Amino acid sequence: GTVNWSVEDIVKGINSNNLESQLQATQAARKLLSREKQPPIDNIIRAGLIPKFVSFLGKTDCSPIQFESAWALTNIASGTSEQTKAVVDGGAIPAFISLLASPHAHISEQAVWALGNIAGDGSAFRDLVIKHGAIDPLLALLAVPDLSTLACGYLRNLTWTLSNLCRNKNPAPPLDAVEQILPTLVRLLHHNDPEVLADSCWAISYLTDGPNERIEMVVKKGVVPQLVKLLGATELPIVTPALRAIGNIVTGTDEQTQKVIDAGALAVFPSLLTNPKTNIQKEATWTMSNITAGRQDQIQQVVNHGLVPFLVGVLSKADFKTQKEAAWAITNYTSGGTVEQIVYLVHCGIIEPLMNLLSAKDTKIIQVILDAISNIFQAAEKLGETEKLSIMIEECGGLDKIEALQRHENESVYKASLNLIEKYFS
Amino acid sequence: PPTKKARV
Repeated sequence: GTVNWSVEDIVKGINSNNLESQLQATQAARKLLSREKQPPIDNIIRAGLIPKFVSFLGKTDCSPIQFESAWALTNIASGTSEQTKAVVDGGAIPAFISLLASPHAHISEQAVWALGNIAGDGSAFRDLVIKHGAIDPLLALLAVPDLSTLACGYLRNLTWTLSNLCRNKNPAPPLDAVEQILPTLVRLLHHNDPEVLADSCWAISYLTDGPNERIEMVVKKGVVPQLVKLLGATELPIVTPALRAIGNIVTGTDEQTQKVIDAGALAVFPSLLTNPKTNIQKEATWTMSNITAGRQDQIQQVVNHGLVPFLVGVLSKADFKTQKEAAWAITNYTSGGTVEQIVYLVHCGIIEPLMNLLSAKDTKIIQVILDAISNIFQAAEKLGETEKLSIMIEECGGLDKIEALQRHENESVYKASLNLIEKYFS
Repeated sequence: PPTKKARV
C-alpha cells in the first residue's frame, strides 16, 4: 500500500536505514507525483528529497528503486523551470545519462524521458545535457537493423527527447550535435508510426528555423521529398510540422526553395490552401508568400500549378491572419513577376479582394496592399493600360478606399495613397 | 509539441 502517503511519511521512509523502506517510500512519492490533480512537486522539493532520488538512480543492485526515483524525478523535472532546475542542481543529468545504458528497458526509457524534460526547459539545459554526453548513448539506443523491433512507446519517447535536443534558438543547438543527430532523424522520418513521424518532422522544423546554413545542413541530407510526402498525409499532427519545415526551408535561398518545388510540393497546395484547419491555411499561405518572393521561373511554377486562383480565394475569404499572408504573397509576386505574370494575376480576379481588404484596421496589410497596387500599376504603365486598371479599381470601390486612406494616421499609408491618386486618378 | 511532459 503505497497510495496516498503524506510527504512526512515519505521522508520518514527515505531517511530510514532500510533499502526496502526507502523503495516503498520512493514509490509512494512517485505515485503522489503522477496524479494529474496538482501533484505536490514543491512540497517534495522542500522536503529535500531530490538528492536522495538522484543517489537512488545509481543503485545498480536495486533496479526497482532506480526506476521509481527516475519516474519521480521525471515528473518533478516536467514542471516549472525552477523545478527542472531543482532536478538539475541535484546532479541528475550525469546519473540519467548513466542509466541510459541500463539493461532494463523501462529504466533506460525513463532516463530518456527525464533528459527530454530537462533539455526541453530551454537552450542552456539542452546544451548542458549535450555537454554531459547524452547524444552518443541516446543514438546507440536506436542502433538496430529495424526500428520496428523496438517497443512503440520506447521509440516515441526516444524520438521526442531527440526533438527536444534539436529545439530552441538563441542559441540554436551546436552544429556538431546537429550533424551527429541528423542521420538518425532521417531514419526516423521513414518510420511508420504517426507520433514518431510527427516528432521527427517537428525536429526537422526546429533545425530549419534558422539561417540558410542550418537549412542547408538539413536539405543536404535529402529529406525534402520525404517532407513533401508527409505534407500529403491525412494525420494533421504530421501535416502541421511537415508544412512548418517546408515553409522554413523556403525562407532560405532560391536554390533551397527550388529543391522544395522539384520535390512536387506545389501539387499539395490546392488542399492546403483550402484546408479546414485555419493554421494549416495560414502556414500554407505563408509558404506560398516565400515562394512568390523567388525567381520568375518559380513564380511561373506557381502559375502552372494553378495556385493563383487559390491565392485569390484565400484573399477573398479566410481568417484575417491568412488574408494578411495572402496579401504578402501577392506583393512578393507583383514585385518579382514579369509583366505577363502580373497581367495573369489581374485576370484571375485579384483586384476586388485586394481592394476589399483596404478597409481593415491593420496598418501593415494596408501598406502591403498599396505596394502591390503600385507594382500592378507599374506593369500597366509598361503596357499603356493604366486607365483600364484605374477603371477596374474604381468599379469595385477601391478608389473610395484609397482616397479615404489619403488622410490616414500612418505616414507611408497617406504618402502612397496620395501618390496613387495623383498619378492614376487625376 | 510540449516542452515537457509528466508520466501519469
